[PDB]
Amino acid sequence: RVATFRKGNYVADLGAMVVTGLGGNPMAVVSKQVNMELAKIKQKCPLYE
DNA sequence: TGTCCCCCGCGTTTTAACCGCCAAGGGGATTACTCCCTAGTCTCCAGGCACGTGTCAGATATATACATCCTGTGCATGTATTGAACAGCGACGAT
Repeated sequence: RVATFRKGNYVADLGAMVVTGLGGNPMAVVSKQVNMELAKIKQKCPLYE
């Protein structure tokens, strides 16, 4: 259930890509082991009707 | 110590206390007289007190239940502190 759409320069994850933090998460070590570029999420989410 | 008000002092206004003098009868003081009541005396005896006794109302000891008195937990709420998640600005490389 880990799917990633790769075509040319377009990258998009159809199942798994975001995590819920690095504090205590073994994913932090996985990121230190496997080349993972981690980008923070800006929680600003505007709403339009 | 601090406030508010309750008397104190003083001038002006109002009242009746006080004094002086006369007029009158109510009642207290005083006397004379009579008898009813109480002190004094005697004899008579039961009402009242000492003495003895028997016992139950009450003091004492011991066990339990009730009251209460006070301090120590809880609660709840407000506030202070701290962590985290919004927000720079600039230098760099990739496009």
